[PDB]
Amino acid sequence: SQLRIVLVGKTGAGKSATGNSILGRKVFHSTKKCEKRSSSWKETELVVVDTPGIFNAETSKEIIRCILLTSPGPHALLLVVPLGRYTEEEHKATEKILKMFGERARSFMILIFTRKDDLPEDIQDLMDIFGDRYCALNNKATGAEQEAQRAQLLGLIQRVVRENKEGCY
Amino acid sequence: SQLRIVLVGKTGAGKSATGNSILGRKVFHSTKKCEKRSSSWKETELVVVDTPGIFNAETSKEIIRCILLTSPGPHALLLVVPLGRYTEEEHKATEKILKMFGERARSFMILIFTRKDDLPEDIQDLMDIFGDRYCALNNKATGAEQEAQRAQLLGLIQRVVRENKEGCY
Ligand SMILES: Nc1nc2c(ncn2[C@@H]2O[C@H](COP(=O)(O)OP(=O)(O)O)[C@@H](O)[C@H]2O)c(=O)[nH]1
Ligand SMILES: Nc1nc2c(ncn2[C@@H]2O[C@H](COP(=O)(O)OP(=O)(O)O)[C@@H](O)[C@H]2O)c(=O)[nH]1
Ligand SMILES: [Mg+2]
Ligand SMILES: [Mg+2]
Repeated sequence: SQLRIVLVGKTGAGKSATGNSILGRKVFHSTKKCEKRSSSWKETELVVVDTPGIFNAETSKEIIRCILLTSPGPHALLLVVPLGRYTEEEHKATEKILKMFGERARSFMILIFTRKDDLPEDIQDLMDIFGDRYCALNNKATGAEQEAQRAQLLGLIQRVVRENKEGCY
Repeated sequence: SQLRIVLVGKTGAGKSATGNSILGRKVFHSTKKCEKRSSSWKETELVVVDTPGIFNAETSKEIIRCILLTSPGPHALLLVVPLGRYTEEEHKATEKILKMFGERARSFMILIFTRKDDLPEDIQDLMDIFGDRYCALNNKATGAEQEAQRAQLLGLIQRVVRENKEGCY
């Protein structure tokens, strides 16, 4: 069956890179418009929508168009945050994303940290919300490290999706 | 579990009336903005979003707001059409709705005819698309007729939703 994933975050967070890691190929450009791309993973079609710098008239059109790509809706919304580079304008984007989607959306949202290889109040506030539902990625990983991290990432997404008691009917 | 239903159609189609019939109480006004209302039906929470005359800047804001009400997405999108009163500007709305949502959306869309009690090329084109997935309502029905028609309507929605092979993961 089909697993629909949307990536949100500030420009420079690593959305497109994360999408590449999910899909297991370099297809997003690591973004002036929303792009939908697919892969086959085991018996699952992964459908990933990468988003441009959405977070006023032109943006609204593009938001509507982005939403229509994942109809009737996604299974998982991935908030992508760059470790180390999460400072002022990076948290300004996160508070707006969270205010926009609100409490209801929390059950299908997952926090993705990028720049794990480059290894705080703003980070601990995030973790108070997504403590159970988060992942750290090194999107530059290759070989076995890359394959292991992809499995762990898809495993989390599937876990959150199966647990979403307000997902399916 | 929760069953999320969105109503689309031209002003005067009977959206709000249909929503009342689904929810089993007169709560929509039979609409300047999207309104979300709920009922308990057996072990199911029915969540119905009634829409205003969406089908340019203000509309886009309101579309985004309408979409956020049913996050991550609806299970069923109900296209509401008034029998007898389906002429020129009524089909103009339908072609735009269908172009907007496109082929993908067809699997979760259901055709609802209103004004059954008031008992063609435009109608046969519709039926070529929704032959298996349609219902006719008399939203003025009371008593047993009302209860019978509500059961048949909820039964169709649940059927379409369980059959949607691109719905749940
Ligand atoms: N070192 C490192 N760089 C990353 C990682 N993820 C993304 N990047 C880099 O961060 C920059 C922005 O990435 P990009 O995918 O375009 O971010 P986007 O704007 O959110 O789509 C690029 O230089 C990427 O190569 C990571 O996990 N580690
Ligand atoms: N006779 C009859 N009138 C209906 C039916 N459904 C809706 N109406 C009437 O059609 C008019 C428009 O209905 P309304 O729910 O406000 O349509 P909306 O603009 O799509 O929300 C009102 O007069 C309703 O009472 C129906 O099944 N039979
Ligand atoms: Mg990008
Ligand atoms: Mg109305």
